[PDB]
Amino acid sequence: MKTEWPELVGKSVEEAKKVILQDKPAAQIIVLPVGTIVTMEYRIDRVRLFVDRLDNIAQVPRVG
Amino acid sequence: AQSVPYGVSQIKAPALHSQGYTGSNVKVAVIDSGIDSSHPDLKVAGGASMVPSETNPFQDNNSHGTHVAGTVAALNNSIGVLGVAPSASLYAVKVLGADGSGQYSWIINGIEWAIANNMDVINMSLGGPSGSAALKAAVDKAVASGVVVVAAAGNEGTSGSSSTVGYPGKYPSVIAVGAVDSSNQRASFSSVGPELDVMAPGVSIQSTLPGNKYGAYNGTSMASPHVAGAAALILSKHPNWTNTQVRSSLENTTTKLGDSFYYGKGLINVQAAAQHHHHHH
Ligand SMILES: [Ca+2]
Ligand code: NA
Repeated sequence: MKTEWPELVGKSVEEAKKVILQDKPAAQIIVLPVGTIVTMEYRIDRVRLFVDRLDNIAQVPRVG
Repeated sequence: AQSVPYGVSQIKAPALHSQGYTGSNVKVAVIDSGIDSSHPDLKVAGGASMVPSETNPFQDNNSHGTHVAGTVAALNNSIGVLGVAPSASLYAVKVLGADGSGQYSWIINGIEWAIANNMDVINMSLGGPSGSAALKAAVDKAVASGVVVVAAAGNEGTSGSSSTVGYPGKYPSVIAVGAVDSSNQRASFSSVGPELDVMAPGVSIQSTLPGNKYGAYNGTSMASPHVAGAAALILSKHPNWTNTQVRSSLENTTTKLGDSFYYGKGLINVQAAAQHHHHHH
């Protein structure tokens, strides 16, 4: 079971969403700016994507 | 009928309740997504919002702050759940929007509000992978001012020999809390590192949710408020103990679990913490 996507860092947010949904079709994807503070609950269905100001992935996406 | 979530029992909160101590007159800021003050199993004493587009701290459009608040302080009555410190004075310090995120400056503004309003305990079930000098200064200032500051360790799991504790938990002035389940096993997502201080229940934790609901959540977010609530119990039994002393009492009386890289000092035990003489069980 793929739960992290280090290969997506530096890709566009669009490509990241597409790839994650191929691997985990039921994923609840939320996009947030990198360098924000977020809640620390663990949701096995969620994948947060942290983007830079260019909308590229700036942190390894993972489930949680 | 009220139910006592397993985690409240597991940290030995009922021993304090039977001695007569429930966190009365202790002010605890839940620095989070707000708290639904309409919930019949919560009593919110005050608060403020630092989120520019969501100005009501008593409306929780995410659910997370309400769940965290119920673990700290869900009321002792014939409904719902029971909080660790069910008489605590609970403050909704909203620094996260509906989407679960906040800017560093919003969190800092919430910490400053807590200091200016004489909060005894801050719980931050929140984090990010990087610090900032301004964030470190805000938490250090709160601790210098006498506030017990508790935060989730993070849900980054392991990464070989590297620390994965996030900020503000990773700052020395903040008590970073990892998650165990009802068998005292570390949750696989629980962050690790020499900055991990203590553990508390963080798997399938039943608490209050907005619109008069209840539900089981998972996370170091769920573990942190057991420790913030335990700090309030301790202060209600020892109202002159400093934050230094409350923090040491919790660290010095844990039930040791595994290696400290994965478990810190072990599971908190608020019964033992609230005695005068401290040792591990
Ligand atoms: Ca109740
Ligand atoms: Na710390």
